[PDB]
Amino acid sequence: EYHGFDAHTSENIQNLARTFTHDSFNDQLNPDSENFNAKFWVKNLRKLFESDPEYYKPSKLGIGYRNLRAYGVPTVTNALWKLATEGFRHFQRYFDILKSMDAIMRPGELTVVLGRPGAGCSTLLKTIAVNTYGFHIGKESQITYDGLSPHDIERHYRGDVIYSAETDVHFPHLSVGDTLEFAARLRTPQNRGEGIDRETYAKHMASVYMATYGLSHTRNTNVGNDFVRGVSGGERKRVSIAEASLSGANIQCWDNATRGLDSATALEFIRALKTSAVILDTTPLIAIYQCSQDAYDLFDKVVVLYEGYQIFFGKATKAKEYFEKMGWKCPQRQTTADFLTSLTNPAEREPLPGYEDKVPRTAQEFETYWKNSPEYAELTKEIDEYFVECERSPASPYTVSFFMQVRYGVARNFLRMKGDPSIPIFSVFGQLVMGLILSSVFYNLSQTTGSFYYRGAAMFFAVLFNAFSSLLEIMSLFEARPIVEKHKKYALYRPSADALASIISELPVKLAMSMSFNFVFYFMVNFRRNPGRFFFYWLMCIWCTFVMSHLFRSIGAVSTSISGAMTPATVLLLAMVIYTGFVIPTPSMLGWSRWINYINPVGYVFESLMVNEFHGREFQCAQYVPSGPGYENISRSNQVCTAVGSVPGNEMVSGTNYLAGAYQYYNSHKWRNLGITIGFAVFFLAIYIALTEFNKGNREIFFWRDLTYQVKIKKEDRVILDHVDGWVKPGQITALMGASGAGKTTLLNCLSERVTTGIITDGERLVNGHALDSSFQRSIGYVQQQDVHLETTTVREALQFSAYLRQSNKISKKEKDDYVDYVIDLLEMTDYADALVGVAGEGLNVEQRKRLTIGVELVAKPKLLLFLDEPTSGLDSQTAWSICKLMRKLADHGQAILCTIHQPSALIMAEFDRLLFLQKGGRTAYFGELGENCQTMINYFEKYGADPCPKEANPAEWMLQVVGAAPGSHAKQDYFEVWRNSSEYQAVREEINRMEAELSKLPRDNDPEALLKYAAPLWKQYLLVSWRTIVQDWRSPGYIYSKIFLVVSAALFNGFSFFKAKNNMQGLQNQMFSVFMFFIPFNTLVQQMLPYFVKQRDVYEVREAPSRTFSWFAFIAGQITSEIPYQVAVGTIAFFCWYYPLGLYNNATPTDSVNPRGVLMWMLVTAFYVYTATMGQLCMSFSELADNAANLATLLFTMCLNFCGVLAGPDVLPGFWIFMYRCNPFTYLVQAMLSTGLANTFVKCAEREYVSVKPPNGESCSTYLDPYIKFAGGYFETRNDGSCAFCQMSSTNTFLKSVNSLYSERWRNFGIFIAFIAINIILTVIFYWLARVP
Ligand SMILES: CCCCC/C=C/C/C=C/C/C=C/C/C=C/CCCC(=O)OC[C@H](COP(=O)(O)O[C@H]1[C@H](O)[C@H](O)[C@H](OP(=O)(O)O)[C@@H](OP(=O)(O)O)[C@@H]1O)OC(=O)CCCCCCCCCCCCCCCCC
Ligand SMILES: CC[C@H]1O[C@]2(CC[C@@H]1C)C[C@@H]1C[C@@H](C/C=C(\C)C[C@@H](C)/C=C/C=C3\CO[C@@H]4/C(=N\O)C(C)=C[C@@H](C(=O)O1)[C@]34O)O2
Repeated sequence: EYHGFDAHTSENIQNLARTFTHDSFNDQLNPDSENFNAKFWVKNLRKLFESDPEYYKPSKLGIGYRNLRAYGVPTVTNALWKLATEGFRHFQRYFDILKSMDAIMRPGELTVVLGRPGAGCSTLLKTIAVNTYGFHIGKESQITYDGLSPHDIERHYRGDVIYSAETDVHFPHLSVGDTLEFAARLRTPQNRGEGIDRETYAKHMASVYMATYGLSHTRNTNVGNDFVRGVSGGERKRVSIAEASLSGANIQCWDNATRGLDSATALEFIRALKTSAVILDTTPLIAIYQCSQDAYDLFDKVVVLYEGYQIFFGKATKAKEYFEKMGWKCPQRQTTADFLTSLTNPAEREPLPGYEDKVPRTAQEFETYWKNSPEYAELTKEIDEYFVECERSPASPYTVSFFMQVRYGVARNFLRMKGDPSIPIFSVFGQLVMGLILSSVFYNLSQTTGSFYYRGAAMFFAVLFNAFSSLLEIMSLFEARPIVEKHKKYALYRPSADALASIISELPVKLAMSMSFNFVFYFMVNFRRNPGRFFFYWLMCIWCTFVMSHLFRSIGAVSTSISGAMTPATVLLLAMVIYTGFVIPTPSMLGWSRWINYINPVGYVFESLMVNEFHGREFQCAQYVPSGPGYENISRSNQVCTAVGSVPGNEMVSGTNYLAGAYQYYNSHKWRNLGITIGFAVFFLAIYIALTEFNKGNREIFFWRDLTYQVKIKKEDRVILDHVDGWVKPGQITALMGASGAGKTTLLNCLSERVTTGIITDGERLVNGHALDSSFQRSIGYVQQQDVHLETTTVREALQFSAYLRQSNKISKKEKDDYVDYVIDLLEMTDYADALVGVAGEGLNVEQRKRLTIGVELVAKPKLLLFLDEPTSGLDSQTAWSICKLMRKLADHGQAILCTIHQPSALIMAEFDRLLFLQKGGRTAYFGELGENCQTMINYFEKYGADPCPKEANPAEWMLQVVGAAPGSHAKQDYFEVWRNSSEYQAVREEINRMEAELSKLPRDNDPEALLKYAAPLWKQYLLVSWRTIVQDWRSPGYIYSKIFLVVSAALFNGFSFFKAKNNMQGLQNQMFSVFMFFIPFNTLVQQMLPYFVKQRDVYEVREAPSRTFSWFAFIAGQITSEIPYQVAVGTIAFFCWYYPLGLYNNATPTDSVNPRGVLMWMLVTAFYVYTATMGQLCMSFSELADNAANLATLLFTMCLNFCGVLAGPDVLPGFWIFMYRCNPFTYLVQAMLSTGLANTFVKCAEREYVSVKPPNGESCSTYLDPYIKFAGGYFETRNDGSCAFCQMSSTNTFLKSVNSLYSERWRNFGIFIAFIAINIILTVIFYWLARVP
């Protein structure tokens, strides 16, 4: 709790000053002397120890204006159309949002803007803080900032005026001390100063400001977010205030900073603002709606708006009186702020007796009265004097140079990495493990020509493993964007400085990754062993990773989520991967494709690495074309190697010749490519910095008796509820009230059987005098506090779903629909019945969402109770009053309601019928009728001895004060003892006994349908959930279109890079790697898909799981079935976009089997596109976060791809890894695909693959080579030289057999893949049961 600038804070500041004066070395300012006052010390410290520069930085600002006037101006099947319309709107009236006003705010005054939502307070505070982005300002207006101008403030005085409204953006894993010290050190001036180190001064600044705002205790504690634990809810707002004050802000504007915050938290926040205004001369503006009287007693000035009209402005204490002079009536026990706010509501409010004709009803009449009043005349006189006085009388807003900003950014980034080493450790160790595994695949490559291909493959993947190694770093960019924006607004540092700091801070991680991967890969794979070759390889890999890191940062500087950046960048990254130079060697490159390789930053890296390895090297020949049983005694001059650069009669193959023939790489480009890659890195770094700088912007009565409830905590059991008894009757509302530690929520959850812990010892809950049965949990509705709804379901659809799945199965659909309509009418939801729920920003209000939740829990027809968990909490005064009226209407119709109420207003409290009050230890203190204006309750606490309640006061707070639960109060008597020793308790016990003895004889109603766990059969639940998920996926905003575009673009690029392809010895390998690259969109698809699984899982587990709507099996089966249709359609599109451009059907013409092979390939592609979804869901079933599931799925996919039989077959793989070659799901898909697409067709060798053979003297190639052609496949062509050209392949079956793919085993492989899909589904279900189902 915060008490302001109390004596304790003064003593703490005294101790801090005493500590600091020793390092540093009027009667005040002496820590060791008497009568020293902390306020004067803090005030003078800023002006004295900060020195005086030659600029005109002001220490206080006040704002005055005279005539301020401000004016202004789905289903995917239609989305594209809408976009087109939007485009037309981009191809090519005048209403005042804020009418004329007059105001003046001076330093040291806390000002509050009041008004109902939509009045225009947010726009006024945006205008004051110079944030007019979305509306214009009238030319007649005149705004003066203590003599400056709005343009002057915006241009080179920013940071003096700040505007933060609702959500605080802090680094969750940075401690409060570090968070404040960062700003303190970034704001201190480096221009000399005093004989004190700057770091010491920043530390003293941070300590003093922590002490001032009561945060000294919360040092070295993570600030945290709504997810990460830390400073709970109110110390974070004070941290934000302290940080804003440290940055020199002099006019701080807040809009509903205390939104969804209880009265105590808002009161302490406003207290912190008041001390900020008092100690440090400041002009804070606050826009609040639910403000307590104690909080309102702190405000210095109030301005009240009526639809942006500013009916009144002036001293807060004189506000009510003025309006009471107007002719309005203020009901007693009503806070002044609520009275002022409701005076603008025609439905509420009422005039004084005899004033029914003099008060105004229109905002225009309100302005007329305001202007005619003498208060407006005095205000105008003051404004004129202020403007006359102001008229009579820094290059950049930042304080430290660019180098200092980037240095501090680097330090903060290191602190963040220390506070969360997850991503760096994961990246480093993933690189290490992947390098180890991949090297195990390529272990100890031979020195003969037979290793050529493998060597190339290695130097390809190494490049890839350096290109994408730094993909995860961009995640940090998505976490620091809001904070960087805020600090730019605060005028602390530029986004460019933060970008450079982020680049510099990740160098250690990049070095660790590069070392851990390369030092193992380059050496366990038998590459060139010379030191110079290794060092050149390492240098090129370093530059490749820098280039790709800068490219990834550039892509992620204009994106908000990993999937959002991944979807459009997937095509680009796949294009760079394909055109590296290995999948499609330059000789095989098509006409339209070469320009892609010319501008590829990775092609040059690959060329340099291959040139470095192969140039100036001789490889021993492995195979000679003429060989076998008939050529066991043939001369070496009549033979020739089978490589590309082979020369007849030579026993060795030159690396230079092979490189110049197969890949067309030359040694002249070894060092030039390094310069090209350096240029690419610099270019991408410049683009990234520019982007991050510029591109930014009933009949049964339920009663409990002797309910005792205890829970074991750390081997110790403490009773949370001690002998709590009561009842709930139809037609009455009972309010469950208590302190924070009174455990009223525990009582509510124990009564409703929604608490999974503890044991009830002496309790007894009964209905109509009978013990509880198995039908209880289905006869009580539970309206949770938080509203968890699907964003893609209309109100009517949600109500219909609940009614269908929760009402009796013997009731026809017509009755269910009619009851849904009746509930919609009763809750006054008919105006927006067919409106998407959407998100909080766009969609339904908080009131509408709460009404929808009550309706959802009402259409189930609960016949016993409606437990409401804090309905009037986190809501405005008027919205809370409306919801209370709705609850009263429900209770009128014949309902029984029990609700827990937290910090209510007097008017709200007067609406309830009965009250159950609990004090520490769950001890009942009162249980009885509230009476009129809570009078009866008061009598109970007044006739037993206590301080009489004031005539004007809130009885809700009076109760807490009386029982000692309020902060700063004395009980003076244990009220449990008097309650147990009262006549009221005896009456309650007698009533409970009478009810138990009487109602137990009533004839109960028996029906087995009510005893079932679920009201609908399993198949119906499965169907309904599957349909809901399908509709949600369809209606998501750009989810199906993103998938379609990604898959279509990737498939088209992969199928047209390999346009109709010659079946030469190299073309077959190119097509095999085309099949291999066809699987790359797996990661992007999983990343896109997982969040929409998270949404449904959250909605189910938070609300639908305990409500017993549908079982876990129905949920998981629906999730599994929802993705099959979309995946099948996308797979069909992908197959049509890839199979035909590749021209594979030509291979089927010779054997006449065109249709079967095309059909089988379509099945295989669709099966892969279903398997990707099944595997993503399997990896997501047991995991908690979407990022972890996506990363695990990517790891498993990479492992499956490594041992899929393309990089190295079973005969090359180590015996240890064969277990992964057989259990792979892709080792069969790839075999089936290759077999279907390539089998049973001829092969024609390219001009560069023909191998020259010189027959022995006196022989022709026919006679000399037919025995070999018979022994092994191939063909030969005569030449006009005496030699002849031999091609080692005559049919594609030879290549397929080499890859270990057979034509007769395609259907078996398809069946095995289907079996793997089934295993994935089964494991998904089982793991979801094991991990998530309680
Ligand atoms: C913030 C970013 C941080 C990034 C990190 C910063 C890194 C900055 C480093 C700067 C250092 C730059 C050094 C470059 C100067 C090279 C001067 C000689 C160039 C040369 O000498 O290169 C041809 C010969 C052999 O190459 P080669 O196979 O082609 O054989 C040739 C023959 O030797 C002969 O000399 C004829 O050459 P020329 O006719 O003159 O062209 C021809 O003869 P033939 O082949 O025709 O028979 C052939 O080219 O290189 C060889 O020995 C081995 C290959 C170079 C060996 C140096 C490797 C240096 C690694 C740098 C450090 C890496 C660590 C990375 C980070 C560390 C910690 C984080
Ligand atoms: C989660 C595991 C590790 O994952 C990354 C970053 C670091 C982690 C520890 C990143 C992966 C590649 C991976 C290391 C390299 C390989 C496994 C080699 C190769 C088989 C993988 C290529 C992957 C891709 C090619 O390019 C695709 C793409 N668009 O085409 C996008 C948007 C992302 C790529 C990707 O996400 O690659 C991609 O899926 O290192």
